[PDB]
Amino acid sequence: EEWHPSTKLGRLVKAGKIESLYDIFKYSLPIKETEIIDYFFPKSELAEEVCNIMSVQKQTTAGQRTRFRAHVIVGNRDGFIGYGAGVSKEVANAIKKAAKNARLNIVPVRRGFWGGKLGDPHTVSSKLSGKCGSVRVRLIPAPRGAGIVASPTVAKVLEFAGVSDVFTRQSGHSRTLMNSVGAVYNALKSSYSILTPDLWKKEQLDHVQ
Amino acid sequence: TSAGKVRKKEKKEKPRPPRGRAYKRLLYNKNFVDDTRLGPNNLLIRQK
Amino acid sequence: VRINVLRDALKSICNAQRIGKKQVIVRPSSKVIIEFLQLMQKNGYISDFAVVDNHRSNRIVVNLIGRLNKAGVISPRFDIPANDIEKWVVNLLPSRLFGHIILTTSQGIMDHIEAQHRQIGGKVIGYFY
Amino acid sequence: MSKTSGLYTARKLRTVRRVNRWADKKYRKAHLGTWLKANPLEGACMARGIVTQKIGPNSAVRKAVRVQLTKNSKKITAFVPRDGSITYIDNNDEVLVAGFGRAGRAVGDIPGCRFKVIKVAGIGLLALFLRKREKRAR
Amino acid sequence: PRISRHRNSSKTYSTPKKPFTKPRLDAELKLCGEYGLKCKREIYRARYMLAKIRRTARNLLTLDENDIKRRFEGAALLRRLHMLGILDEEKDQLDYVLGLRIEDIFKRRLQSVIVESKLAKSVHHARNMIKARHISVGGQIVNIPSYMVRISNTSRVAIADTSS
RNA sequence: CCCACAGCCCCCGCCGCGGAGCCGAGGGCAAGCUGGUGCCAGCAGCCGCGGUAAUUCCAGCUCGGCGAGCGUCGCGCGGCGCUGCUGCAGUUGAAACGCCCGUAGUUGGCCCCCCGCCGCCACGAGGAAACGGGAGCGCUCCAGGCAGGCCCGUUGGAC
RNA sequence: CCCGCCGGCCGCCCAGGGAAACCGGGAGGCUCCGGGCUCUGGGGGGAGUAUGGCCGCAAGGCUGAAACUUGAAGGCAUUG
Ligand SMILES: [Mg+2]
Ligand SMILES: [Mg+2]
Ligand SMILES: [Mg+2]
Ligand SMILES: [Mg+2]
Ligand SMILES: [Mg+2]
Repeated sequence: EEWHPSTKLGRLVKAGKIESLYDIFKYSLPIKETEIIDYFFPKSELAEEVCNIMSVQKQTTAGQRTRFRAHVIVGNRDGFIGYGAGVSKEVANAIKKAAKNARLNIVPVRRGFWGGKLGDPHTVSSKLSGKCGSVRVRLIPAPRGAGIVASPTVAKVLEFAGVSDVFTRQSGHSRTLMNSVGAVYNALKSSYSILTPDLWKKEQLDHVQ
Repeated sequence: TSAGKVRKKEKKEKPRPPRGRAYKRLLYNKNFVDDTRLGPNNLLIRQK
Repeated sequence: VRINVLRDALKSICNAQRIGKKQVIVRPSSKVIIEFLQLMQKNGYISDFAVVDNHRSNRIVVNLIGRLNKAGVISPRFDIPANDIEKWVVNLLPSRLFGHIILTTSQGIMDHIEAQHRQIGGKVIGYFY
Repeated sequence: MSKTSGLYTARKLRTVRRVNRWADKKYRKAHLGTWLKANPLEGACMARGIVTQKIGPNSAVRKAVRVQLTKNSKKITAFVPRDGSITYIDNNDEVLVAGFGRAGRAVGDIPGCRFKVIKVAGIGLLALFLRKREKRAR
Repeated sequence: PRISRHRNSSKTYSTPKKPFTKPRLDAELKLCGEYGLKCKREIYRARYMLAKIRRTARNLLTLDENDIKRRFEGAALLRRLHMLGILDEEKDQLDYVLGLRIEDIFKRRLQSVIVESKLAKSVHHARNMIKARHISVGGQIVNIPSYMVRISNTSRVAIADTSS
């Protein structure tokens, strides 16, 4: 029936004490309930997409046991992206699990300018690199109007994250879709962890929360 | 035995589809303005 | 044998900064090292340092503040035409807004921004950001 | 490192690349000359010869013919693509023979076939297959 | 030899590297329908011109503002854009050029300028009348649908005096 | 009107033919229903189809791409960071000489503020255009060319 | 006896790295990819074969192709 918070953060979100998701991310608080985001994302601002569905088998005494692994990404096209996977005996159940996991884990994306500054940010802040398996990715900021120079799979992730200009290079076995998606996800995740001369400002900490 | 052993319905004499841009205009209304499931049996069942 | 002192110094600096230390010791001092450190200090990356005279390749001590992200050198010092700097900036630096490239010119050691200002070229030494 | 990097080392790098670029199979094939002398077509897109004998995990007999190139006098084997096209080919007849998709290597399940028939007696084989042209002159 | 050998010539369009792409096909068909494009070569031509402008703007922007060549070429490019009506009058900084889109190029075609004036019912009707030489620019009649009008010539477009 | 003469373009009168093909529909790669044949005939650049529903052969219907053009064969560049200066790899996938000495070759710590020479950077002189870039110009547009109106920078063909 | 320094031979191991097994006195400091020098390799066979050259009493060693053929051969690890 009604959603009953099972966590302290969940109860606080049930109340109006927390007003934005950046107030959660800035303290590295984990998210364990799908409601903690949908309450912050009620409208259909976000969007879900199925990337790849693969079947995996386990040999046994009499025949093989088959199952499906699924990958799903979600984003609002405004500095928010998520990626998850799920496995189950049924394709639909695997899709639901993957969607839930993608919703659960999410990170903000920092965006910047190429050379000139004017209007809202349109490309990644700087060069971002990611790694997963044998796959490495490079994201280089591009001028306005340059579009997204990337493969169809990576381009979908960039569009969901909300980036309109970027140059990409892929190395390794890129035909392994999950590893490429993970590499780009990690590169995007690293964005809010690189120190720049603009962030050198020394701010005193606040006791509240 | 004879080669080409493996090797007739009256042609549907219908007005030719328009040529040039008018053909392009046809598809625009075909996929959006006009109700479509592209190519399944049920769609072909309806058109008969 | 020892060849590039600056490379050793920069590698030691980055190694110390990685594990959040506060002071490093570099063994063979030299003028180029001192100018490199002066530029780094002027741009606000490594605070202050001191040189200890022993009559034999003086040592040097630097104090860090956890701002430096990466430093390195280009061993075969290539020549950079005054109009061929943006290619190297794109290839080497994370962005065109922040980061520095060090060149040695007939006018002395200077940042690539200054060289662009005076429309001159020279040889490349290193880079940091 | 594992590569020479001194400021006065252009000659060594040049000779290293010169020596080591010969290890690539494609580059050798293209710039060694043995392939040029061995290829019956002698670098041409297609050649002209004369028919001399009609012959034959998938188990499907294929129809082909033996050809003797006019300009070179050597013997090769060519394959007749379409269905029932062997009848259009008669013993001791002039044909135009081209290559397959792959330059040199065999295509498909056909063993040792690298040439294709495209024109017979001055009329396109595919055109004859669709009845566009006719062989009543022969 | 013949003097005709020294005449120049060049292509005017670029083909996509990946032909089959569903979003691209949808967008191209959409644009063709709105602007009544005869075929897909016009889109390639527009992309070519846009790429040329963008490359010029990039090369100029890579330099310092107080560079004589930068001032010269930027002034020339901005004057051309303003005269052709692709860029708005109030914009004078080189940055605004890089955000341009082919729709802006298309909107200055003769069919579009006569349709926005209410002189034609639709783009297709506009093309049909243009082919039948019933329109005039200034004192001259133009029968090329792709003819591009200039801002100072927009108000001088009318119906051909001799047209029936 | 033009033209050495004839065309052609363009202009003025009368009468008035509106004609689309080439490839494909299992995947790469956008596009699906009946009838034949039965590992035969055939398709298939690669994976593969065909031994009684053949989503792949042969035909009809329908559909997709480009379009006055489409397809096939060979070569070059790209793809390819699979020739790697930028920028590969060398424990086990291909690959560190059995070890030492050693010439040619390549590379060589730190130090003197102001002189000479070599490299280096910047500027300049001198030296064909055409091509390429690029300022200006409405050959009806365009590919193009160096023009045009009038009261023309000495009109211009700058660099 | 225990507290150290230099040199050498070993074991376990946080980071970090890697396809992983594993290394961590490096196989780390590297797509955020430039310390110096030398050697080797470019899908699997044909083949370390043929023909030449040098060496050796010989057995043999060093150097070392092409035509043609083929769609995979291999590494580490998981379930049976
Ligand atoms: Mg082995
Ligand atoms: Mg090995
Ligand atoms: Mg490297
Ligand atoms: Mg390799
Ligand atoms: Mg080999």
